[PDB]
Amino acid sequence: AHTVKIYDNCIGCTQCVRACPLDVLEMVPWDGCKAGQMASAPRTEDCVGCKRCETACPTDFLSIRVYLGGETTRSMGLAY
Amino acid sequence: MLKKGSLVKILRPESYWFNEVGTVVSVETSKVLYPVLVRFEKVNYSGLNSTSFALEELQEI
Amino acid sequence: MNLKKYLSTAPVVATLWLFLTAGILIELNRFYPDSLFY
Amino acid sequence: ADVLTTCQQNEAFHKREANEIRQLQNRQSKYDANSGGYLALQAQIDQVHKRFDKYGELLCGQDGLPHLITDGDWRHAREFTIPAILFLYITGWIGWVGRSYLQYTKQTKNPTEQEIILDLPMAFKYMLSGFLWPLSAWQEYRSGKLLAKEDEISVSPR
Amino acid sequence: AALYTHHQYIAGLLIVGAFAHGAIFFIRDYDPEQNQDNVLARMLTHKEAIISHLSWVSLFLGFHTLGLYVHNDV
Amino acid sequence: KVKVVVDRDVVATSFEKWAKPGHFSRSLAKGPKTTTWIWNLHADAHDFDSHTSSLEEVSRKIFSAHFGQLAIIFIWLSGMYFHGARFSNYVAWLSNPTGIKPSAQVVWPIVGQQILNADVGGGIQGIQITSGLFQLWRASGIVNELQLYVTAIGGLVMAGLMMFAGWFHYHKAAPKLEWFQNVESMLNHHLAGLLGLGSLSWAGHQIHVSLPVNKLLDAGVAPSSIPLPHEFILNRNLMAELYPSFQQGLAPFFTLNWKQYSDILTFKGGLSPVTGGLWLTDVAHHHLAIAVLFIVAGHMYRTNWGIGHSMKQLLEAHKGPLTGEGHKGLYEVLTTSWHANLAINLAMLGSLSIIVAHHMYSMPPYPYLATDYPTQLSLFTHHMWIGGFCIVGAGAHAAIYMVRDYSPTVNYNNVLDRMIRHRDAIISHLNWVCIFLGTHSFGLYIHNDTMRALGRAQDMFSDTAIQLQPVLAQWIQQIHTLAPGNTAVNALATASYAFGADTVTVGSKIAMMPIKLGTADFMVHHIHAFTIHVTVLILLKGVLFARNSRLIPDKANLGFRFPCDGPGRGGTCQVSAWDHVFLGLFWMYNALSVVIFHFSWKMQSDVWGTVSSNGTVSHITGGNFAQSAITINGWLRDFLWAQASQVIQSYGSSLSAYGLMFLGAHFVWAFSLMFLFSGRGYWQELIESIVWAHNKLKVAPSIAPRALSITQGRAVGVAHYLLGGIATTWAFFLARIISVG
Amino acid sequence: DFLVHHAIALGLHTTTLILVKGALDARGSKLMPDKKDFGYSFPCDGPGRGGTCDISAWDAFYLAMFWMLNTIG
Amino acid sequence: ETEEKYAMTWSSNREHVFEMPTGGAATMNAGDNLLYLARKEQALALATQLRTQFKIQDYKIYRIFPSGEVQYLHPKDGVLPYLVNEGREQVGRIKATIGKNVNPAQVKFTSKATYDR
Ligand code: CLA
Ligand code: CLA
Ligand code: CLA
Ligand code: CLA
Ligand code: CLA
Ligand SMILES: CC1=C(/C=C/C(C)=C/C=C/C(C)=C\C=C\C=C(C)\C=C\C=C(C)\C=C\C2=C(C)C[C@@H](O)CC2(C)C)C(C)(C)C[C@H](O)C1
Ligand SMILES: CC1=C(/C=C/C(C)=C/C=C/C(C)=C/C=C/C=C(C)/C=C/C=C(C)/C=C/C2=C(C)CCCC2(C)C)C(C)(C)CCC1
Ligand SMILES: CC1=C(C/C=C(\C)CCC[C@H](C)CCC[C@H](C)CCCC(C)C)C(=O)c2ccccc2C1=O
Ligand code: SF4
Ligand code: SF4
Repeated sequence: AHTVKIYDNCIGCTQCVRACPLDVLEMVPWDGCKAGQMASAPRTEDCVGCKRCETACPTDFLSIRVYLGGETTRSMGLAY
Repeated sequence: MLKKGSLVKILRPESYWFNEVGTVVSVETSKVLYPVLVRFEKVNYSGLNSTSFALEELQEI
Repeated sequence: MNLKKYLSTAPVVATLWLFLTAGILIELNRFYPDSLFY
Repeated sequence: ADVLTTCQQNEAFHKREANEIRQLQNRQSKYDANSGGYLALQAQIDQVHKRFDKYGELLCGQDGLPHLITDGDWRHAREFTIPAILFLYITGWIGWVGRSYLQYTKQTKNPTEQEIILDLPMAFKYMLSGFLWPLSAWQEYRSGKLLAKEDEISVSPR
Repeated sequence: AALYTHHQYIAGLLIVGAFAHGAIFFIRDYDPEQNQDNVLARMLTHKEAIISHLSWVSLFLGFHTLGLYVHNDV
Repeated sequence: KVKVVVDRDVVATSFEKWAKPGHFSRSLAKGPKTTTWIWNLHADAHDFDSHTSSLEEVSRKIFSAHFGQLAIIFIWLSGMYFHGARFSNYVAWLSNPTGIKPSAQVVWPIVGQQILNADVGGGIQGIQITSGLFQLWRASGIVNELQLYVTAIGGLVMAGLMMFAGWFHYHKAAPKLEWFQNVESMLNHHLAGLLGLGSLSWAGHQIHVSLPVNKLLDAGVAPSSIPLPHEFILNRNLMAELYPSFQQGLAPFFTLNWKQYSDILTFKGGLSPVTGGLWLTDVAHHHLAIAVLFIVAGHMYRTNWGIGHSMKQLLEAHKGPLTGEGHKGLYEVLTTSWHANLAINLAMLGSLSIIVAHHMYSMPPYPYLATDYPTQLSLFTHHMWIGGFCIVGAGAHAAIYMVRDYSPTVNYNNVLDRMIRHRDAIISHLNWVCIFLGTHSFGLYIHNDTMRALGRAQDMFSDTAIQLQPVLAQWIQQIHTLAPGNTAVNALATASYAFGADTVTVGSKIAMMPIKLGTADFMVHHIHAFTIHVTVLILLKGVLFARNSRLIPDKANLGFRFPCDGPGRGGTCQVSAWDHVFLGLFWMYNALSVVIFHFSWKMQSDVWGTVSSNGTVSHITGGNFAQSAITINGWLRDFLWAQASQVIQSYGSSLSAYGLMFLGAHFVWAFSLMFLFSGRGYWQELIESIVWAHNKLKVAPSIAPRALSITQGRAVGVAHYLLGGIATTWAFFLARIISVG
Repeated sequence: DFLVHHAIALGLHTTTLILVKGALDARGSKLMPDKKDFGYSFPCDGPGRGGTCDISAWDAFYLAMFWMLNTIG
Repeated sequence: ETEEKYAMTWSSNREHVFEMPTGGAATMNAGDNLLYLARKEQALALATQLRTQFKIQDYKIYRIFPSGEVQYLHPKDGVLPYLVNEGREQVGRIKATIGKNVNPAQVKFTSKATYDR
């Protein structure tokens, strides 16, 4: 599976979660930023590693990071 | 002591603007991890010109 | 004034400057042909 | 030196002159004296003579072609040294006035707009001020205005 | 001809490999903390100076070598 | 129902927006922060349906832009006529068509480039032209420079009028959407008005000007001594001397005694033994027959008077039990999408350019074209390339339709929907056919190379070993040879001497003769079948999977043109429809390169050449095609290596520009590989170090330097690949054929 | 011999440029400041931040091979 | 069958024409709808379409295992993932920024990654 990590500079903009075509990510309550919420990656077993989440992340550098890992039927996006 | 308009030098190495001078837009009063929003003239590789920093990552220039 | 702003656009000034440059070099080679040294 | 001789005294060089005239005359033979074809080919024949006479003073290889010396020897200054100095004067001018204009644009309200839509009066001002660029550049260097400080330039993590 | 060509292609493969393992070294084995302010760390410190000057000499050689050949061809 | 409706003074004529680069785009109007903006400005300038959501505003830009294109074409044509008038040996060439080389470009004496002013004859020195303009102008009856000058001036006036009309129909009188959607009216006018009256009015020129001028030229009258065209119209006795039917006037036309015009309107077939061109009395009659067909055809579609067909009713009627709702929706598709129309129109115009290439070499329509081998080779090759580019474009716009304009509601169980619903069956079968064709076409060459290299000539696919006779093509040649007096009873000769019958010579040079098809011809035809099927695979796959695949289920949302959807799913580089077009271009280049090489070699080997007084044909490459063109080594050695001799030996001659362009084109081709093989990540990182050096000297630009986009890298790559590859062949071909032809 | 030696110098310097840039940017760049976390060889970092094809130090090896072959040529 | 399948259920008031993620026009029933899809991404791509075009919010995506197990996937908590919801525990958080990640040298011949603090 791929590894998806959320770093503390997340501003809780929700753009990564909206961008994810596999529903890997969700917004969770968090006091660390003014938005009152942080990206979370609970379903990385479904992550294809498309990095649409990183493309969407406005922080410099990225608050969400995708480390491509061991390939599976799911991660390779295979319908056979 | 940063406020809206203060000039700050960036100390965050992975920042597009490391060593550059930005302008403080706002300093968040509430206890947040990265409260200082800093704006730059140069856009980064995503075409954005602002991001939030901790006080330790800024030098008032 | 808008036409002058257009004529100040990168490609127009580049075209005109390189035309002028090319003209000078062409005309120097017309009048001083085969200059292999000073 | 047997490898290089003065082109004036080089038989291969004279042979090349003769060959180039002969080829032009072999073409000219198919035209009738007063014709444009004849006069055009005659013009080229006249310039062949003028060229080979001009290059006579150069050193020639055994190929009978002018070979340029670029080692700093003043006897060959006209071949490289003088053209080299002229090149650096012109391009130093281009670079200097370009830097001057670029520095002007960064003081304006929309610096990027002044890079794609030139302030022609300001461009002309800096372009006409390039003629003493080596002194201008020296004065900026001495005054600590030429170079940005290492502190102020963005770099990637090492 | 065979031997000159054979050995220059081997030499070429070897120097590309040398630099490949140089790059791999920097990712996998290089510890900045254990090389603080030494000659190796100082290379990374002015990498932009090194790359920009190699870019300059490459451009210079390319423009003038291609330039002179094309002058000669024309 | 069919009405003219325009909006007046819709756009003010102001330079304001000229001084605002990227005014047309909401994304670009704000101006540059990076160099990417400069490229984007140009990439997006004509993508009108990205600028605005209004189909009306898109339509009006298109109509006005079209006038811009015609204005430019008129400047170019005008140029060709003016260069003919002012800088050409055309007048001299008319008096010695076989001896003088056409020339209409003179270079200035500077840096020694006057070497390119070749000894072409006719009392000038200049570049030998291969456009066939002289043969066109001779067929048109042009005999003097005044006629060419006046055509050039006329061209500039048409260019001016096109510019006025483009300006006028955008700024002053812009037609409404409902004007443009009059497809029935448009087709009636374009069929009857453009093609019908074009052909009728041209037939008029031919009968009144071309025919009499060319009859006198072919008799050997001095072009200066020929009466000016208007004298044939004014003095009917002059015309009656040449074509006696002109005694009876127009009475035989209105009374249906049409056989009286047997002199001016013929069905001779074959070629003039004098000019090696089609009989102009055949061409005049062709154009009359076509004109009638088109004027009749353009009465098909209903406009304002009840009579005529609804194209909507026609499409919806063509419904069978195997194809669901059939052609339901396609009328809506083609009246609401410019891209859908551009897709069809490019496919057909491109395919037409290719048909023109084949018909024009084999039935040489212009006098002294057939034996001007440079022109024959140039015209075939040129029209092949234009055709290839247009067909790939059809793929691009078909796919743009699928991404931007396609709706499931319009295309519900219609032929388009049903195609998408078995795209897997379509692409799997076409994939298979490509592997079958590739193995059994290219494999025969590799088999042959292997057998010849192993000293096994008796084990080869060849005319002298294992024969692959194109028996169906051979059989069709026979039928076309037997046609005149038989299945074409009133035809005196074959449509083309390519099929059989006689060898036509003009002077000593072969105009046309039977093109015999053997094993080498069978093999190269299956290569063409192969390269076309693969190109179709790439472009069709692009269209049918433009909106989604099993890999990218939401591909339509990512758009027509996007680099990838990231390295996940194993890697999704070049999934976009745009990337299929990108790959399609290389295969089109591959396919057409082999077509024009097949043409060049076959014509030189087996057709073009000299016929002696004895009457023995000596071909340019002496029949080496049959035994050399059945191996790749034969193509490398007997074609590229042997025929490149002219271009590489061109230095110090008038053909030296071809030598230079041969190397220049190789350079540009190779340079392309830098863009195609690399990725912008490398380049953006390099630029960072270069930007550092500029920052150090306080000379870094405010418009931040960026590596080209991933897509632009590909666009630059394929553009330089094609420019380099095509220009290389151009220099090769022209140097070769101007020397040996 | 003068001209081709400058061709050889061009090839040595450019091949060196690619390989040295590869080595000195292997750990990270402004475009990918955490590149060392992805290792020597990886496809890219996706189409974000302008696009990142051939950003890995391995990709510099791949590009340098063309220049090495060209130069030895 | 041999591999995992995805069932997508939704309700519609009207018989909307929609685009299958496998290509081509379909008509959803004015009532309950059930599609079987090979990939979670196909189901979500259709769900995006249903939500954006037809304002259908009641879609449910399931994973069918070849064993016969049915796992409800989306929306996991009943609320869409981009709307912050109580009861969701953070997964994948790393403290500080990417800049604080260690060198591969420091983590060589260990289970740890550079981002493992
Ligand atoms: C004022 C403009 C200017 C100045 C002073 C410099 C200066 C420099 N460049 Mg840069 N460069 C420029 C423009 C400029 N450049 C532009 C427009 C480009 C994009 C093509 C580059 C691309 C570039 C690269 C890729 C590299 C350099 C490098 C360098 C450095 C080494 C010398 C060299 O290679 O120059 C020669 C530069 C070139 C051949 C590039 C083109 C130069 C253009 C044509 C000049 C444009 C002039 C401008 C339009 C004038 C307008 C002024 C007017 C409005 C008043 C030196 C700091 C090298 C370096 O980093 O060395 C350490 C290096 O590798 N430059
Ligand atoms: C013939 C093939 C070809 C050519 C000419 C180039 C040229 C270049 N490469 Mg590339 N490269 C190639 C193939 C080629 N490459 C291939 C197949 C690959 C593998 C993917 C690469 C991968 C590669 C990498 C990884 C790098 C290079 C770099 C370079 C630059 C090296 C320095 C130099 O020579 O500057 C002089 C420039 C040239 C010789 C280019 C041509 C300049 C022309 C002649 C000027 C034309 C002006 C003229 C007026 C015409 C204008 C046309 C008009 C339409 C506007 C140079 C731009 C390096 C670089 O950028 O260093 C700074 C670099 O890091 N290349
Ligand atoms: C004569 C004066 C004139 C003026 C002042 C205007 C003014 C305007 N036009 Mg109009 N228009 C005109 C004539 C004029 N037009 C003509 C003759 C036509 C028929 C082609 C049109 C058709 C037209 C269309 C379809 C549109 C406009 C639009 C506009 C607006 C934006 C234009 C812009 O940014 O262009 C600056 C662009 C150029 C200077 C490039 C022009 C390129 C020409 C046509 C072809 C170049 C030849 C060839 C390809 C060159 C190759 C060279 C080589 C180096 C490769 C602006 C209000 C646009 C708009 O959005 O209005 C609301 C719009 O969509 N115009
Ligand atoms: C007889 C009627 C007629 C004719 C001849 C044409 C001809 C043309 N139309 Mg069409 N058009 C017509 C009716 C006609 N249209 C009607 C009724 C509609 C609305 C239903 C349209 C809607 C339409 C659109 C939307 C477009 C066209 C376009 C075109 C051009 C296609 C490109 C081409 O083949 O250039 C061939 C070029 C020539 C033959 C040279 C120019 C010819 C000029 C325009 C005058 C021709 C007619 C005139 C009466 C001739 C007088 C003869 C003289 C001896 C007295 C072509 C000029 C396209 C275009 O390019 O527009 C600019 C385009 O986009 N037309
Ligand atoms: C010489 C260069 C070359 C070759 C051989 C190939 C081969 C192929 N391309 Mg590729 N292509 C190329 C260049 C090439 N391409 C380039 C430069 C590009 C970038 C533009 C592409 C981009 C591209 C695309 C986008 C597509 C292709 C496709 C194809 C396949 C076409 C179907 C086919 O004929 O398969 C059969 C194989 C051949 C004809 C090659 C040789 C066959 C030999 C002679 C016979 C069999 C030999 C035997 C089995 C060997 C046993 C020996 C072993 C035991 C040691 C074929 C595998 C298409 C495809 O996949 O179609 C289904 C496709 O869609 N190519
Ligand atoms: C001024 C200004 C500019 C500033 C550029 C500034 C910073 C340049 C920095 C240079 C660096 C720091 C070291 C330079 C090192 C100089 C080298 C080491 C040259 C050695 C000489 C050789 C060795 C010639 C030998 C020989 C000669 C003697 C005679 C020949 O015949 C034989 C050979 C064998 C060729 C710009 C860029 C903004 C543009 C603007 O436009 C003007
Ligand atoms: C002339 C002469 C002489 C002298 C000489 C000399 C002195 C030489 C030198 C030489 C040299 C001096 C050489 C050099 C070379 C080098 C090289 C070839 C390099 C390489 C490198 C690399 C590849 C690297 C890599 C890496 C990296 C990148 C980083 C990390 C680590 C490493 C290191 C691995 C004599 C007197 C004896 C004799 C006579 C003549
Ligand atoms: C070489 C290369 C580059 C580098 C090339 C770049 C950035 C383009 C070079 C820009 C040229 C030189 C034009 C810039 C000139 C300025 C407009 C200044 C003009 C000055 C006068 C002539 C007027 C990429 O960015 C790239 C991206 C993706 C895949 C492959 C590649 C690739 O192969
Ligand atoms: S896009 Fe980036 S900043 Fe926004 S919620 Fe996701 S990780 Fe946080
Ligand atoms: S290599 Fe380039 S095109 Fe391929 S997935 Fe990565 S970013 Fe996209």
